[PDB]
Amino acid sequence: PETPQERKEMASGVNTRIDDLQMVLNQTEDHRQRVLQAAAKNIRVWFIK
Amino acid sequence: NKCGFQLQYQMIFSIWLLAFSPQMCEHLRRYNIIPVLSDILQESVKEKVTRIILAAFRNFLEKSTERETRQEYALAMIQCKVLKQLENLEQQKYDDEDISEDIKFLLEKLGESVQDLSSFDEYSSELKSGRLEWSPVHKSEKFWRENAVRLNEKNYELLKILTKLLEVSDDPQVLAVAAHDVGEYVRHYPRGKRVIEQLGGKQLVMNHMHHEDQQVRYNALLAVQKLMVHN
Repeated sequence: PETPQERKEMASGVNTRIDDLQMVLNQTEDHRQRVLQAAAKNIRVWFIK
Repeated sequence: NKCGFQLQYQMIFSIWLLAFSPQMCEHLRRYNIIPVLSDILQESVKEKVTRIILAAFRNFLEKSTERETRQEYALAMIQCKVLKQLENLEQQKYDDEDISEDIKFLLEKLGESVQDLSSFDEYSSELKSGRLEWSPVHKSEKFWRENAVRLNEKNYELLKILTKLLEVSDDPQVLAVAAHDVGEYVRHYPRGKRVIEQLGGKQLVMNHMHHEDQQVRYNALLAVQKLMVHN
């Protein structure tokens, strides 16, 4: 930041953005877990087929 | 009523005769055989039946009397996933000319129909008509690359429709498609990040990933991933 007001601006912006990134990171990793288990539920039969 | 294989070939012969005629082709839409024929083709791998259904498909798309008639038939085809089957059959090779020449013709015409549905005017018109129901424009990546800027037209009226539907759509399909298209806009047009933040699509999709329908949740997660493709 350039001034203390810009520090407040950038601090709020980074707080919001890192919170959003943490939210979507948790969500995307849980999504990988979900889709990977969805595939694994039948993949062995997929392999043999 | 699940009649026998030879009988299937015979009745597809009859519908292929009807499709040969322009006016009889126009008449038979009152039944719409294509939803039945598309899936029954999955079992009827036999050359006889597969050939005759391909010929009937060509006859539909050839002798359809109007551009709207061709669009109706082709829409039935694509929404019942005939295009991927035509690509698979094109990879396949057969005894005589007709099967492969018809598959090639059908690929040509289905591709033309897909481009037409991918028209920017069609995208705007489906947004106006509420038809956010997986028309090929939605998944045609080339269209998105070419026309993502078109969502800025009329002062972002397309995005405004999408973001109003994100809180007005009773249909989960429409809601999910709205969230997904909002995400695709950010994916394909970098400045759209702040436009979506302004319109609330950011918040709307990041919330609707907790929507009551898992399909809407999934599409909203895809859209939020688009928004988070980078900073």
